[PDB]
Amino acid sequence: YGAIYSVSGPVVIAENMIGCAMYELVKVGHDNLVGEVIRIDGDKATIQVYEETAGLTVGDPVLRTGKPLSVELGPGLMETIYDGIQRPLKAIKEESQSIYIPRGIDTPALDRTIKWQFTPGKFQVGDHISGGDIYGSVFENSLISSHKILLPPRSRGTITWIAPAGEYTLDEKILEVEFDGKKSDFTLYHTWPVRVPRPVTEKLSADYPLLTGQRVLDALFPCVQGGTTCIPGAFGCGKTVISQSLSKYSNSDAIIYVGCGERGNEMAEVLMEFPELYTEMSGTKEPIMKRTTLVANTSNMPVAAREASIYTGITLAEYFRDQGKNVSMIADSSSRWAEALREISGRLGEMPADQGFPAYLGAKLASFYERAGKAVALGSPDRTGSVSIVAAVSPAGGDFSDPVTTATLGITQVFWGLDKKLAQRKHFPSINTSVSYSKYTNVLNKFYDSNYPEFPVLRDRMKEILSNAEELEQVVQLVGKSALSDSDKITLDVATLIKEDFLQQNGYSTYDAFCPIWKTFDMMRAFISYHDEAQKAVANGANWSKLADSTGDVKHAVSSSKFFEPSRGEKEVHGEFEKLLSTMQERFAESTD
Amino acid sequence: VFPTRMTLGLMKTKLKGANQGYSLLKRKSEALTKRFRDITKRIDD
Amino acid sequence: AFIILDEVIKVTNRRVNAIEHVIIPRTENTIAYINSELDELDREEFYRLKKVQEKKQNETAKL
Amino acid sequence: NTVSGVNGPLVILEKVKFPRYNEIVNLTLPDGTVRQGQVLEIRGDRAIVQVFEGTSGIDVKKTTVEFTGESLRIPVSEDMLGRIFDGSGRPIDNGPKVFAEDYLDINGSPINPYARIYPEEMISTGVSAIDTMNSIARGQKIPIFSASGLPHNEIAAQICRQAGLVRPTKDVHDGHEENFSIVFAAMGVNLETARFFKQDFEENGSLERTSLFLNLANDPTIERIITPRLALTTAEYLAYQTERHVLTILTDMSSYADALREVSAAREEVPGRRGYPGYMYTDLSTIYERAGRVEGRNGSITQIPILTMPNDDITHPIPDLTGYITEGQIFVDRQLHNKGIYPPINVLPSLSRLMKSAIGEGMTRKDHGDVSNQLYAKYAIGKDAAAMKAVVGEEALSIEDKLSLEFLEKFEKTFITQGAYEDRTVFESLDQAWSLLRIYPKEMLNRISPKILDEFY
Amino acid sequence: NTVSGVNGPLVILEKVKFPRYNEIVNLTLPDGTVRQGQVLEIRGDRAIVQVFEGTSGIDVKKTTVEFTGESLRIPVSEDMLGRIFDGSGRPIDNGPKVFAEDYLDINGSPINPYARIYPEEMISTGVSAIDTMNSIARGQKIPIFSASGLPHNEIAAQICRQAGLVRPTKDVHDGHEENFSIVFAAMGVNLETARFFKQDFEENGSLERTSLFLNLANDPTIERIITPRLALTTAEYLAYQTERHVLTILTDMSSYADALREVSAAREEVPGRRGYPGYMYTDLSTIYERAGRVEGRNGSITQIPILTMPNDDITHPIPDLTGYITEGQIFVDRQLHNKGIYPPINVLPSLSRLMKSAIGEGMTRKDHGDVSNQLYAKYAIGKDAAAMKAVVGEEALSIEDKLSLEFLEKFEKTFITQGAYEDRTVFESLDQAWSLLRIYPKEMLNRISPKILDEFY
Amino acid sequence: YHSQVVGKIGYIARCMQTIDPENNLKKIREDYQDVLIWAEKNYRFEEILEASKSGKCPNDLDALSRRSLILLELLRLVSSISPFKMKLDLIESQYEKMKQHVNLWKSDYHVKLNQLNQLTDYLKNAAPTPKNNFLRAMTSVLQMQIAQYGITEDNEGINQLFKLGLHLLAMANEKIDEQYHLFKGYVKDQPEESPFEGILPAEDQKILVKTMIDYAMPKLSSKVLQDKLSALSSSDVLTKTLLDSIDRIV
Repeated sequence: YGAIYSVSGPVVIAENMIGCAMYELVKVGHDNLVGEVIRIDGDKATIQVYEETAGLTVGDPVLRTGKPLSVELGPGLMETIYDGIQRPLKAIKEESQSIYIPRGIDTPALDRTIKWQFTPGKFQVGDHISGGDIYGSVFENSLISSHKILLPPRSRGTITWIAPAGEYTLDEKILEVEFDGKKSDFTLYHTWPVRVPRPVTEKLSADYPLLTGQRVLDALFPCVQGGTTCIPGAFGCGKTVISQSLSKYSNSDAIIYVGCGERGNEMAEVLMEFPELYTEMSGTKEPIMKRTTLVANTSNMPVAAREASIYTGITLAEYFRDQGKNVSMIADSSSRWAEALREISGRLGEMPADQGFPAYLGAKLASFYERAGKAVALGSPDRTGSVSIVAAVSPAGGDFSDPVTTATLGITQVFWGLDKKLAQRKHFPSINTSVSYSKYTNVLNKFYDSNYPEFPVLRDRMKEILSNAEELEQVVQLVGKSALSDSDKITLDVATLIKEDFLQQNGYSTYDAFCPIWKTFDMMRAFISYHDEAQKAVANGANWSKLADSTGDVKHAVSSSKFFEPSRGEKEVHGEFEKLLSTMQERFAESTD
Repeated sequence: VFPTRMTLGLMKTKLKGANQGYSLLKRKSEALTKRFRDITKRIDD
Repeated sequence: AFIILDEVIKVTNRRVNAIEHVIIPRTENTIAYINSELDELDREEFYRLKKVQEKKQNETAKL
Repeated sequence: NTVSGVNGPLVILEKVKFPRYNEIVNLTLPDGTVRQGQVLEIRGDRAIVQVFEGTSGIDVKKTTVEFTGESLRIPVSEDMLGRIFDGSGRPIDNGPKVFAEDYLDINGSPINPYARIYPEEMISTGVSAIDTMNSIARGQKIPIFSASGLPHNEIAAQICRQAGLVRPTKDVHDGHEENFSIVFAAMGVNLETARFFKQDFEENGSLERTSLFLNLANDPTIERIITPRLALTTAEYLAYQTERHVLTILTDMSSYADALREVSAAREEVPGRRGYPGYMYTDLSTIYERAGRVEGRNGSITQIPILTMPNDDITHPIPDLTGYITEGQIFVDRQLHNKGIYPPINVLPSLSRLMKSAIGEGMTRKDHGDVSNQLYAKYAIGKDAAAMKAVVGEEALSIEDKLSLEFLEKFEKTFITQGAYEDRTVFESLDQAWSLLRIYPKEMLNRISPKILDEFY
Repeated sequence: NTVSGVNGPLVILEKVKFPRYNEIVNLTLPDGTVRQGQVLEIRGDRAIVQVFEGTSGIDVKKTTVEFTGESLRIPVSEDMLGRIFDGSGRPIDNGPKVFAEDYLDINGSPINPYARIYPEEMISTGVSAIDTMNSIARGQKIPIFSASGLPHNEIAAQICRQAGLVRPTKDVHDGHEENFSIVFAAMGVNLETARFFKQDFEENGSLERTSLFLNLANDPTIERIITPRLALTTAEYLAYQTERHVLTILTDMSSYADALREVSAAREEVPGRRGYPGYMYTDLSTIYERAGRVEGRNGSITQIPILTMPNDDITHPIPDLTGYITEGQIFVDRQLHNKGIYPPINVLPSLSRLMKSAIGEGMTRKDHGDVSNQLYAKYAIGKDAAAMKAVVGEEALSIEDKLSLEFLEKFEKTFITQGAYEDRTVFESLDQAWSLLRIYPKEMLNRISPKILDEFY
Repeated sequence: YHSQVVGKIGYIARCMQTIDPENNLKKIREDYQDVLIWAEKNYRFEEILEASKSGKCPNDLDALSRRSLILLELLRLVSSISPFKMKLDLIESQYEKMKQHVNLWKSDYHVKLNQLNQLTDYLKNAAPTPKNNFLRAMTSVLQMQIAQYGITEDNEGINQLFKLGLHLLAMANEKIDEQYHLFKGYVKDQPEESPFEGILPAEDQKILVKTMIDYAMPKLSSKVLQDKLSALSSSDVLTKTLLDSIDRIV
């Protein structure tokens, strides 16, 4: 049909292509390389391939398969690491002899030899079905069995053939649906476009909090399951430890890890670190690997797999949210996907309008944030689902004037700070109290009123003391240390212990596997009660050295209380929080008198 | 030798902090001279 | 106390005069120089991009 | 009927030259989904148009083309309140249609109604510091300058939700003697913020007086940039045809600037400095040209644009170009929002160039002009006393720096502090500022008259 | 077949697309001299090929072309170590040939020898400050960043000779579990620096076990970028075939980026940011793709790129683009070389995120990564106290500014002070670094645990 | 659009027919007569889709999702209380209380039934162990008290049994001392003498008493104490007097 008109770099153009869509995938050349036509110009279509072509000539045959290019949806996604184009690297590692994306080889995303136990639902022959309806269930792992096999979206009809319970493969038919005549057969695997988002019934408000394990991140801004949050980068300051520790520290039912522009060592270390580590759900036989989905895309691979990796991760997160389970999506970094889109625009020949980046990168980057969120699950069962969008931003230019961070900062709803001077001082993960925003704190305050949490009241005073501590440190360092009140010294002293206990993480605390809300909310009450007791004692008449010497073991115990676990005394509160409330009155009474 | 892309953001805050410190040092020097004149006259008397 | 205030007033006036005299012009010139270099680089990039888009406009006009 | 190709957000289709510029077109694909769009350019058997729903997924030699024969226009009517719409004039509630009675253009000015009257008859919208120190009136515009460190979308939703409740208390004071309406425009917002702002505006009881326009971040830039034209034409048609005071809120300007900067990727036009286009003054002047006092002023068309800076730099033409056309500017500090105050607006850098013309006799307070200058001088003296208090110390601080420092801390949590569901007028804000200003003596108050100062101490 | 045109240094020939992309072509000129070239880009009825032997001698219609029918591949063998080669694989003395026994691609995509494993074997480069603060393992692509106005080639050759000289003491410590190999790649380097690096490699005892590639500035741009793919392919084929730790030095990266930027100025391509090509990240990612541990847990290929800052800033497209793909960084300082510290390397802006994975018990210390956090904050506090002491004066410093200023002068002149041929172990660098930290009390350090700090304090 | 409304009407009619198979709940089926009327008549799917697209049937996805969530919560609460049976008036009172709620998907009543179904779902696939037996008895007592008291009235025993089931489920497989101490402490603080007669099997009480006698038997060293502990482990009831006598003997 088509002929190779030009081949330059990793993208190949094919002329004489009439009747093809903007998402249909076809094989370019005689090697049968995987690719998809993203754009077209006249009679010649520009198809980006997911493999580095180095032995393909111009004039080879290009035959489109007649359908869009996407990934398969079914059982077998967990406990495996794939690429950005839905290709299993485990079978390609032993078969192809290469752990990266090969060239000239084809491998399916779902193996036809793995069998699973399928069970039918309460439906029978004669009942109507729709897109996303619960047709059956399949046990994918030994920890969670909520992997319900659903139909694809935009489908409808009646169940004419119903299969019984038993063990079958993904290629065997188990159900058949036809509305107007025989449409087609159904199987365990389903087809869905990666570039097209999964539809939903209706949107829901974000009111369920999600704890990632970071006390400074959850203390600085309220993290919820279903919101949008960004992570600032500095070209490497310990951002991969926050993504791997945030993914391993998370206790969600689903885990979506997709590397866009990583080097490849962090993906192999994060993949190998998942089987040796244990989760907080009492897992076994690789619980960290079986509970999360691994998508490995590196910078040495093609830009088509790196650009389609976010679409495959958003489609897998949309399928996991449509299944009836809450999943947390971790992506790092968006600067490699925007640089891959700018490399595809510069290689294709499109004129950019973002100071070197493509003009369509803003709509594509802003459209990816709108797909994630919490809402009702699509289908007749009406299940509850959620999807947390956590995408770390990287530098692609200036410090804050980059187009990826500027375009991504508008579409996001939660923003966290990052100290550039504190990041180089070995104090990661650091945050900025002046640069931060969150819109789910008002809706989360209503459920927090029913849960009786005091996180935002201590977080506002900690943000005010941390904001005044930078002005007091800058005014003290600029004007000179010659005179000052006890309120600024007590605020800097409380900000030093709060910045040491909350700022120091990922190698500065003994207990960092799990962080409860009662320990984080009760932990700020000791520092806020010590700062308010020192300010109330200094306001009512007292010396600074008499109050600082009057504190004594309370300041060292409050700073060393972060190393202790919350499993002492009770199941959610430690004994140091209860003893600190009684010792705070004696220390405040002894410091004032 | 400075950065060409996104380099004015640190220089704006550094110039604002230097202007605020110069204003605070000017006010402290004005109050120090204002107390120093009456301290000089009271020291003379 | 008079000798202490007279000793501190010269250091405060000299530090305020030296910092206020030497503070503004270096970053004030460097910010305009970096902004002018960034604007000249952006105009040089757009001027090279317009000539590349001009051939694509005439090539796409034939289809 | 024959799509040539697609490059970026604009699709290049091959059709006849019979369709006019900005005409609606229906693209029929082979999947079973019909999408409408607007023709961006018409030529001699060649044109590039932007689709409203999607930009890819159509065939090159299998799709169909059809022309509706009508220009891009939204039907303006009085029943637009109490419903949710989209950026292209389509309701998303799944209910009744628009049912408008007049044809108003959305890509241009229908009649361009702009009276030559001065700004007067100022009305409040729910902001004590914004309506007090830099209060604007019908005919004048005042933009809000923010950054990436505060909920500017929640501040615009709270400012739009706070409007409409001051009309009953202001009606007794001769400040509003007609129906009041609000114009809500959302561009680049999420479903959680639009549903939370719609539930918050419906919980207070202001959903029946304002219009809801929700634009997603996964749509084309032509719908996001053409979304404020329906709100401006609806506010001008409701203000001119109904003789009622309507307030227009457009958020955010950063999404419209990024959508305008993303456009023009396949044309002869090139962007200016900083990556943005060089025609942003005509784009802001086109949206500013459909707001203000109409000929025969009975109502008012107020434009309050909310702009959020993505980097907080002053080297961009977004805040300078938007602030240069208007008269005044409002700034928001991240340190005030980090403490817990809502809204965290600062009155020190913010100033109004037409504050004396907006205030008068019979529609505003008499001492509001001197109270704003005394509160601004007490806030600047409180900031200077608070900055000098750290260097001077606690035992060596002056009485004026401590008295102004207490008035700055008390005024920062009393005057600027407001409720999310509470509506405070300018009369209650002046009485609240009089209590904070009552701590100073009568000899230290010289920015007001002696009769107004003796009567209101 | 025939030369259609010539734009700059590239020659555009007009002929049918019989040969594949990247295949070697034969060009015959009517002067009695034949030249070989490779098609960098394939097109319909035209091809862009760059001649390796010179750039002069093209004809309009008096030349002929011949297709080889084979793709561009370099034959790698186990006997190529100990020979002198060029950027295209030809000798400059007419001695040893290729002698290849296996077929390898020029990009490394068809092999993919990177096994699923992180770097564990810590390779000591002979520097206590370099291996202490930003120590990398075998397989890490962290290059050494330099700047203009300093001899970065002598420090890179001294660190390369110090790594091979420090490898024998680290072999017994379990730091290296295989042989040591050196890869010398030249691109735009002088003959004196190449002869000095070859004299350092021959003095280190790696002349008979390493490969030498010579590329000058007067040669073609395709040969300089083609030489690092052949050197990385030979080092990856030897490290994967023999299970030996091979170290490849790719200098200079600015000439390779300047060749790719010069190759985009002769065609019709859209330029990226800073006036550079948009496909430089894809070409730079192919050279960095050949790196990591080999399959078997016994071999690995290490790449150390030498990038010189032309403008003295890390915000450039060449240093920022190559630094964005690589992990970590090590920047040199001209003030350290001007002061007398050899080698001058700064520790304030240099930080690696994989130092904990490369480090481990049994080949290093446990508190080495913990001491670098307090040493980085003490080094930044010493620079802030040094700038505040010179800027404001000696009457505005605090008590921590004197200890930080003395710790910055003692640490800057004690840890970074060493010779050019004396090996430095990790235990001696940690013992000498722990003595410089003892200048303040135990209540001023918070970047380390008290249990591990009390055991080694 | 119309396929989700037709599938939601068919699943709502199937859930309504599966909720009450005797036709004894006229209040629950009375509110769903508009959707069950089109499902109780033999009609084609194209007629229901064309009738729903023409405004002749229910086509609100939000109202059908809320009513399908309330009916799915009532059917999930009635199905999660097996093998016990709830009252007929209690299902109509819980349906009327759930219908008048402002947010049924955000309250704790859906999370209590989700955790109660997740406890039996996790305990059904799990092997027989002491924590699975204590969690099965606590899930049976929580199912009997939840079926007897409904989900519209608060109770300290349901929250304490749900917190003990979540704490026992969150524990690992090497915490039998904390599961036995939590089961003995929660069983000792109960007001009833033995909450296993008529709700649990006869072998489960002897297996639990034999598990507690076997757990406390390894700490004794006398022959009389091992004989009394071995003789007290042959009872088919888990009373507090056996645990107090076993604790006093040890």
